[PDB]
Amino acid sequence: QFEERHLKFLQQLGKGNFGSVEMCRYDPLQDNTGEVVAVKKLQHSTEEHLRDFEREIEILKSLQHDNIVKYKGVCYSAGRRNLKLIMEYLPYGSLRDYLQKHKERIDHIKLLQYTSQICKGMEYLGTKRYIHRDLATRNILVENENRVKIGDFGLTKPGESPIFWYAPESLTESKFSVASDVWSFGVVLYELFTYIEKSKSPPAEFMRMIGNDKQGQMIVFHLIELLKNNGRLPRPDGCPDEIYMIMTECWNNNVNQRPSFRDLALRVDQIRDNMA
Ligand SMILES: CCN1CCN(Cc2cc(NC(=O)c3ccc(C)c(-c4ccc5nc(NC(=O)C6CC6)cn5n4)c3)cc(C(F)(F)F)c2)CC1
Repeated sequence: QFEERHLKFLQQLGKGNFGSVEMCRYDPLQDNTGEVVAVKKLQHSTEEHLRDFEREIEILKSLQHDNIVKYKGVCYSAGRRNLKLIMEYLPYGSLRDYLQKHKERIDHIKLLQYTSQICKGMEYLGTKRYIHRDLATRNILVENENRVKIGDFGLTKPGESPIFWYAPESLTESKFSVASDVWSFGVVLYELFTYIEKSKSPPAEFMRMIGNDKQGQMIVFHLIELLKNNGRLPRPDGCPDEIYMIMTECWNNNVNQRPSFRDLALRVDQIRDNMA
């Protein structure tokens, strides 16, 4: 399906300790044309890393939805002793970067369109019995101004910490579930309505609440205590009360009282209609 001979480098994208992503062109006709694809390869093919990568490939093979990253195939390099994953290329990259770079193209109607699409992708993942764990705007990708897709870059395996998206029972008991994905979705909705403004990100806000001085595990201890006793990210400037209410309801310490993704999609779509 994808012969290393015809996979031509175009551009270096992300890199981390676990994997790296490149833009490539697949040119089987050798005519300097072909489809542009995004290619992931492993930095170090240990037994565990290759097992993880193979599981990533099997997960992606099973997922087909308009708001989930689109799998294309695999390609073997180094005389078939290395493995690379081929995906559909999305020009605008992460939603976190798109929001910072293209504020001129974004208003509240647009934010709610993206919110709806994220909810629908999460509904789909639940039907596959898949728990995402890593929902955050850094892991949502932008195809164009009208279409976002959930992914999970996973190139590395306080400002950089994923803990600021995690539900309290994930922090205290390592319990990840659909309901903790709903908690993290609430943080995504917060991120959207901050426009990724500097100083207002979840890590920056939580660190201001706990004390910017704190380091190491002390951050975790204070974050758990804060969340367990109703400490929450504040309402973003300009964000409607009804949208903050959705965030608040996702951030319920009572796991079973969080809304479902089907509930959230219906609510967001009904609101979107009314502002449109
Ligand atoms: C604990 C670690 N676990 C391992 C297993 N994992 C499972 C998982 C793995 C993913 N893998 C991706 O999402 C992925 C993988 C590889 C690539 C190349 C891409 C990708 C695709 C399109 C694309 N367009 C661009 N454009 C740009 O960079 C523009 C210049 C800015 C970059 N890319 N990069 C996405 C998605 C899901 C999910 F969410 F779908 F269920 C789940 C989870 C973690």
